[PDB]
Amino acid sequence: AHIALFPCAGMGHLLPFLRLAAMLDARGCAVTVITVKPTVSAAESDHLSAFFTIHPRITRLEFQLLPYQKSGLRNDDPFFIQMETIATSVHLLRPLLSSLSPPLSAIVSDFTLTSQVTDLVSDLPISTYTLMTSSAAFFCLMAYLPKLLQIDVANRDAIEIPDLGPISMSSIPPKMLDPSDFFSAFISSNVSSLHKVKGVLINTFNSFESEAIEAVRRNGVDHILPIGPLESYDAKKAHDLPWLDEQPPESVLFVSFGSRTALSKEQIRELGAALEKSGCRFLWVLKGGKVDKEDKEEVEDMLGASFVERTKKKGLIVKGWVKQEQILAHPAIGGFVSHCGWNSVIEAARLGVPVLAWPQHGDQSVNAGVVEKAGLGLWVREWGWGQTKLIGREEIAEKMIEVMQDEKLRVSAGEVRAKAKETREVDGDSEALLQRLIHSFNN
Amino acid sequence: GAHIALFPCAGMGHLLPFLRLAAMLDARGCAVTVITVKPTVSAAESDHLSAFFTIHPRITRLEFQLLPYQKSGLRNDDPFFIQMETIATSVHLLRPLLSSLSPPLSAIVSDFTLTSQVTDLVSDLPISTYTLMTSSAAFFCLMAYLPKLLQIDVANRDAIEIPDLGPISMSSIPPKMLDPSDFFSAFISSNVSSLHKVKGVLINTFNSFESEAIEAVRRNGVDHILPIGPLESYDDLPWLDEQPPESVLFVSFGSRTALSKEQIRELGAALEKSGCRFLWVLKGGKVDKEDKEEVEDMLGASFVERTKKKGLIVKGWVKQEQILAHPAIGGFVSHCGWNSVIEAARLGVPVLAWPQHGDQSVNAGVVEKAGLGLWVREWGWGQTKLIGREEIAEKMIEVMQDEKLRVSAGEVRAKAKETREVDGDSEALLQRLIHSFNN
Amino acid sequence: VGAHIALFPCAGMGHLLPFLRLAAMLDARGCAVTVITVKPTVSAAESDHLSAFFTIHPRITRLEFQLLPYQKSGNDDPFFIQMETIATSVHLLRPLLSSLSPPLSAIVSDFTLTSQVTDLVSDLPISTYTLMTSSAAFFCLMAYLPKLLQIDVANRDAIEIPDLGPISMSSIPPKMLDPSDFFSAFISSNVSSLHKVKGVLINTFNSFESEAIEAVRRNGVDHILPIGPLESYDAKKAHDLPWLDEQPPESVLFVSFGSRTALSKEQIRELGAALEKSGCRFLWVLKGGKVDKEDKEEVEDMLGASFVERTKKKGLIVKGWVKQEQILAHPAIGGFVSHCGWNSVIEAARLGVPVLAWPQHGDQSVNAGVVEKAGLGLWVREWGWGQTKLIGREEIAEKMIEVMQDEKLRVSAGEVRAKAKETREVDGDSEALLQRLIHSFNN
Amino acid sequence: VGAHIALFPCAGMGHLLPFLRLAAMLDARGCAVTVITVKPTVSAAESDHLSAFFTIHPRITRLEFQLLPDDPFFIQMETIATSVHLLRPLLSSLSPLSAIVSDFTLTSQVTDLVSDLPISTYTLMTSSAAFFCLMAYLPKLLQIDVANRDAIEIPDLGPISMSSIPPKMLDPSDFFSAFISSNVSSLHKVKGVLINTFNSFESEAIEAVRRNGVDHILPIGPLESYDAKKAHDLPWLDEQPPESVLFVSFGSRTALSKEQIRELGAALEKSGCRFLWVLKGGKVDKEDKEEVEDMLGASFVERTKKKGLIVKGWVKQEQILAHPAIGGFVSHCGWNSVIEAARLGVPVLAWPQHGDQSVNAGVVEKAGLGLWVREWGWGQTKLIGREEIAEKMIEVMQDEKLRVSAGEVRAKAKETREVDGDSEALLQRLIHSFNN
Ligand SMILES: O=c1ccn([C@@H]2O[C@H](COP(=O)(O)OP(=O)(O)O)[C@@H](O)[C@H]2O)c(=O)[nH]1
Ligand SMILES: O=c1ccn([C@@H]2O[C@H](COP(=O)(O)OP(=O)(O)O)[C@@H](O)[C@H]2O)c(=O)[nH]1
Ligand SMILES: O=c1ccn([C@@H]2O[C@H](COP(=O)(O)OP(=O)(O)O)[C@@H](O)[C@H]2O)c(=O)[nH]1
Ligand SMILES: O=c1ccn([C@@H]2O[C@H](COP(=O)(O)OP(=O)(O)O)[C@@H](O)[C@H]2O)c(=O)[nH]1
Repeated sequence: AHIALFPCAGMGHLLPFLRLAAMLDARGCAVTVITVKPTVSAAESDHLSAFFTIHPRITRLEFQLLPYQKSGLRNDDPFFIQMETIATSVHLLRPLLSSLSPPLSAIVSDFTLTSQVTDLVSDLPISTYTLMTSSAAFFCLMAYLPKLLQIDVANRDAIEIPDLGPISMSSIPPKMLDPSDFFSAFISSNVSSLHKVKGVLINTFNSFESEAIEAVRRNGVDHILPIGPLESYDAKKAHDLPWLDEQPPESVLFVSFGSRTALSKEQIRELGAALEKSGCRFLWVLKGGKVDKEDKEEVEDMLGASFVERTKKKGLIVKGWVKQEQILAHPAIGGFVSHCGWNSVIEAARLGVPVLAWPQHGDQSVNAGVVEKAGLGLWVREWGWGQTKLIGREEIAEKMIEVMQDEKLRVSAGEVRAKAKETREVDGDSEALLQRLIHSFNN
Repeated sequence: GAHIALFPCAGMGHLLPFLRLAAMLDARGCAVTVITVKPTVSAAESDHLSAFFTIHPRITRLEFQLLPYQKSGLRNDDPFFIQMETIATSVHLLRPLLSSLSPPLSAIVSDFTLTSQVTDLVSDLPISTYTLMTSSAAFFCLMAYLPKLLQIDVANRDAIEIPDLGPISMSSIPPKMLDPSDFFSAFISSNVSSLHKVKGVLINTFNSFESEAIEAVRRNGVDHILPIGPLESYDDLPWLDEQPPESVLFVSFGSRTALSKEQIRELGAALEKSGCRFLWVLKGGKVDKEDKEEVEDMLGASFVERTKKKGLIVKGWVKQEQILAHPAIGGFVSHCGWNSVIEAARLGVPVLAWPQHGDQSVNAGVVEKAGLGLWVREWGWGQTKLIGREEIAEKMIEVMQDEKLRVSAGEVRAKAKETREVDGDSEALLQRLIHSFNN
Repeated sequence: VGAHIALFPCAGMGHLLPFLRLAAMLDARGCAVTVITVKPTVSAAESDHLSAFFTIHPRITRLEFQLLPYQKSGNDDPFFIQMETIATSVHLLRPLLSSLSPPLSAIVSDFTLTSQVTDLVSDLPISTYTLMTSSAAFFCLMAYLPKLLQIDVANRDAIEIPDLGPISMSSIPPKMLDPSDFFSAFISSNVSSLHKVKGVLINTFNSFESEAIEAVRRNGVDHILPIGPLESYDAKKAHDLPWLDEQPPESVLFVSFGSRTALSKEQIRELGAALEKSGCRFLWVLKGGKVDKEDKEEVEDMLGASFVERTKKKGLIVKGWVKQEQILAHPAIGGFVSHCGWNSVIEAARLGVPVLAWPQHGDQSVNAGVVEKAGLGLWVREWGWGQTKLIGREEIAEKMIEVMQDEKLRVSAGEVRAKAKETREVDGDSEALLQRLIHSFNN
Repeated sequence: VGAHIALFPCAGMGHLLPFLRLAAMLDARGCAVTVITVKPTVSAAESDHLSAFFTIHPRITRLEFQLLPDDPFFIQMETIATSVHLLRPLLSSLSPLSAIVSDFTLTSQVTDLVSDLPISTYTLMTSSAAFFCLMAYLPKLLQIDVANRDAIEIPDLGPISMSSIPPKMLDPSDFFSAFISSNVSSLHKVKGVLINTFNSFESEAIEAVRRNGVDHILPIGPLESYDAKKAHDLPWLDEQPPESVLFVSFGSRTALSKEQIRELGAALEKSGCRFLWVLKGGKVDKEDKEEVEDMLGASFVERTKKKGLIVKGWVKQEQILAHPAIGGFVSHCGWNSVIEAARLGVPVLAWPQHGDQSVNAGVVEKAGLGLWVREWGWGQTKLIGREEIAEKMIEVMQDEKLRVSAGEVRAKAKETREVDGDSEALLQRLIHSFNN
């Protein structure tokens, strides 16, 4: 059994695949990870090198992707644009995969690359699997998109997905409904070819999304396999830990908005105003420059010296990559503020951190809903879309205060934390399924 | 400097012609949107749509999601025709989408099959409606008269007179056209009746080619005929570059028609008998490219090996415009579907006409009458009757042989060229049409 | 495999499983098979079954029909509303059938929807056939219901069909004898649409039902073909009989009440008590949910702790689904307790396993009658429609002991198995017809 | 300095030099400027200028598009269009643009681009207000007349003769017409238009564009020099008396034949003007040009070696024109050059070889900036005598009125350059409009 992982662009796409790959390797499959160059963000490149030196037996397959060529799919995002570039070049890898010395039994592809990858292994003896980065609830929305697009003539309230509670129209992203945009075209193109996949891997546990996992199973994606939460490859040298150790437990509030999400210039100053006003201890990851890490070459001239001095007693503001999974594990962090990209969300759940939900773009709003549903965190729907909306200091601060002091949440959040543990256990469903899956791989 | 939207109907024959026009309008400074629908019937349509847009970025594309097929009286057993029924129900979906188009629509060019439903869609909206017709004028004359024809017994009639043109033989009319329930008949009949509500009816033919019919249509209701043929290309060779000029015979039956297994064996045998170097495009999968998974298991292992010196046969989407243009090809064997015929004229390639179904027989006659190609009546309908290798062979040789025929096609080729010219009538008509659109 | 064949099963395991078997049989015999399914499936099991079929038999394509919203009133049955929701979307087979590459030479449609596809077989001239999943004697009663329900509609000791042993009214379901019930309308209307069919296949042979084959032949079904017993499909597993290996041959009683739950909880317990008294070693597959796989969430709350412990070393209980055919085939199994669903009855005869008959509902009672006549099993008539009467453990125990020690039955039962094989063998009568039908089909 | 801006010129120094000045001007006004360039660059000089510009301005970022596979300058302008999508990644990774200012030639391709990555876009024209309208009114004119007449009229603009108009622009078939006509149509998308002009130079011209639907035209002329400092070159410049030197530059490309060029070379010595001559060998390409000063002849060099100096290659024009020594300018009349002359107040003689320039010569005449002879016409068409030239050449040196008229023009240019004046005011305003 030889298994190959093909992640797309983004640390949200990259991190999950590497994490699984390490898990697969630990459980004894021969694992190859497919990377292509160049990569959009510095972290992906730096990470890949670190991952491989830590895991030596995993093979690295590197292919330089063809120069960006396109027609259609209006895209204004660098990570999405790279995904299109990888997808248009996946068909040129057929010659290489055919001749590999230890031939691949199966490929675990990225959702975005599933259509091109499914065509690629058509006449090769390789099972095709897809790993889903996002939540199961978002997958229900993805499955319903053709039905949603066909019967979506009216802009009114929410659409009832068939086996679970109806989602508000505000939660569905406007880009998803426009067929011209890449987000919609890629979502639609991949769901059509999901039927050619042997199994679809998900990063949620049965306890976390019982309705969403069950609804998809009866809605035609009958091969769904929950394997979440994914485990860290625990490879790390740089220590940014020291300030936290000084902090009392649970005092600190962690704010981060993912790998490639940035706030408005008015929002960065209003969020900073709220952090001061709240009086809470905090850790802020500032990603003012934007998605790309390389072009975000600025160095804390977003707030000014005046602000740092006021907050230094209660806060540390870090601009750069931070070891998020480690920070979350720390006794000091009792709160998290998230765009609710799923991988952060899953981590918050595994480590039991209360979450304050703040979607900016795409699936974040629905995932925010899941986060609210499970008690993981508090979500304010009225806030709506970050990047489409601005929230003042008064509003932000009160919520920040409220999350820090909800004991019901802290108690509730822990319960999810326990459930995530059970699933990893040998009895627990998620590990068992993977163990079940792994055997399958041997053919 | 106006917004005009073009809405095609299912199939390549109905899709390629619309795209070529959309590109053509864009060339002349028109803002253009193309209203496509999902999902497609065929891979080619989907593939072509994507390519077109990458090549003509200025052109907008509008995507519609199909409703499910709906029970209606009509009898249909064809995948493409069925899709047409589905697209037709779906037009009403359009209403809210039209009210928000970035630049307000000046007019919408709709398909003949989609004309009845589209005309009602914008009856209230201040939008001029035009329709573009895939088939020939000669067929069109038959279509216009169908509603009258539907009420007359017309049985045991060898031939039926058409009002300002000579009567078509019954032989060249599809039986299903004259049975009211069948979709083919119903869609043609229903749409003609609504034609009055269209400002103009665009036909992919030119005055030199179809002059008698073009007048004939005009004097019987449809005075809004605007021939602007032949539509330009919006925009397998390696074997060909090796070939001698004119030495190659090209066989194709279009994007949505396949030949019976018994018939197919005979055709290959004829090609072997003929000895003409040939490029044969084979569709064994009846109609669908997605479902035509068979890969030359149709001819046999032995067959190709013998024919390798004198032939190349492919199963797959050939580029028809480029193959015809190439110097080598000396004849076309065609179902005589109009778009194919129209490209045949443009490149002055002699055609041996073998209509298979539907409009094709009337079209076939125009091919012969024009002197473009030779058609034998006795062969009648393909997919209804099968003809021998021996008969097929003589005819295949003859088209290659005839030099008068080669000369005749050239006159057809020049006339086609003439219409394109700024002086020429068809190019002039499109421009006149363009002026009219009023923002 | 030149000829192109599609079989369409609408709903229920009993309907679904035989059709898959016919499909497998056709492919083995040189047809190219498409299998049509309608989603969402009523039960998890059909879906479980279908996915495995396609993965196990990969040269057979899967054609799915997505069902439309339904809302009719007059809650009946979940498989009867699904049988009528498949007829509310049976015009969605038009686009699919027109697109199929090698066009259909013949389609085999479940008898529940033969009246709705009539129009579809005229437009696209598909020679259509249908496979009956009931007994040949119960199909006779189904096939004469229209002519019997024209005359005085009432109940007598025995109602008679033309040329076969009169059927008692205690074997006939009461809802079939009232002409204003849903049931009759669907049966009367689909027997009228049997004249448009080119052949009618049934899952039986002529040694098993000699009179029914001729009674059905001399009463309006001259194109009836008995192709029984249907062959078994593959599944790849077996961690269901660790105890079965330890148990001695022919010593184990297999209790199955079919795809769905049968008797009331109170009644079952008496059998459980009954099983204990008998001493029969047993493998029991219990379906808690009387009709839905998805709905059944009960476990050890059906029989009580009291029983499960006492039989701990002598019998095992499996909740949910088991591979019934593989189990019966096992050397260990020596008796069968059945609800006498017809499909189950034909395999018992096919596998030569002795039956104790406990028909619960519907056609099962007539099947019980067939089992008796064949000499396949022991049947008690007075036990009655399920839940009609409560049967004491002592009465149940005696029949069970009688089944274990009844030698003539084994001899007769052994004799039935040889005949079933005889039909399957290439010279065989049932085998001959299936081979013949393919010969007729035209490319 | 909050606002962040990017410039994009495809080809020619006709466009790049102005764009860069636009880039520098924008940086001065508090704008984060990114300059986008196309590679490989057609000319070694074009490449040469860019490296210097970034190096001279550290704080202006450079973003580049590598290019995928008639006139080289026109064809390349065509190539940039092919690869325009390549722009898409670049915009996505930017540290996002408040606006982009793009070349006229490729505006049509970008329209799709602007709409997906929402960026307000502008174009800056390197041609005169009178000529832009001829481009601007061209599309209607071509379809309506389809004929050749001695003079043509742009609605509120005094008709200029066909003789000025370039022949290729006239032909419908020609590639040039498609580019010009198409692009103006695309002109609708832009939230502003900029031309290197001031109202005073062409009140009539600017108005017609305002009248004619180019409502959004903004004239920001003259553009400030983006320059190097300080090189000890032209010791031959400092030496001479004020206004003693005639500087000759026919372009950023060659313009006339060796025999036609020889007549001016012979005319120059008869004229007696001291001169600094910029002589380019390549008709259109600096890399292509590998000829020494043998078109003029050995003899010419020996005779005049004290009198004047000849530079083969490139020189800094603004730097040279600004000098006290320069009192006369001979120009091929490319607008960028013409504008430089007005801002520097140096009398011009107009000898336009090709294209827009003859119309540009007309503007000079209305202005009083320089002396022009219409009859000389399109370059290489006719041979103009050495004797005929000198009389005009001497006249340029010794005309008192011209000096006065020229003096005003420089004065007029400044007033717009200063804070009160409109060209300065609009720049201030546009930047203000720009939204973070
Ligand atoms: O400064 C950062 C930002 C993100 N992450 C990691 O990036 C992962 C993926 O982020 P997510 O998917 O939550 O958001 P996205 O980047 O996809 O929008 C998370 O697990 C974080 O651990 C990190 O380690 N440091
Ligand atoms: O393999 C093919 C088949 C079709 N065509 C083009 O498809 C168009 C449609 O053909 P037509 O409508 O005449 O036949 P139909 O598709 O209607 O049966 C014609 O322009 C052909 O040139 C092609 O280029 N390659
Ligand atoms: O637990 C089970 C129950 C049934 N079956 C099979 O599925 C069919 C269902 O039985 P039947 O239709 O005779 O009874 P019903 O469906 O009416 O309850 C039979 O062929 C059995 O062989 C099985 O494999 N496992
Ligand atoms: O030797 C030379 C020739 C030209 N230019 C510059 O060329 C630019 C643009 O020239 P213009 O567009 O007027 O002429 P063209 O490029 O059309 O020939 C002006 O800014 C001049 O300063 C220069 O600096 N040195």
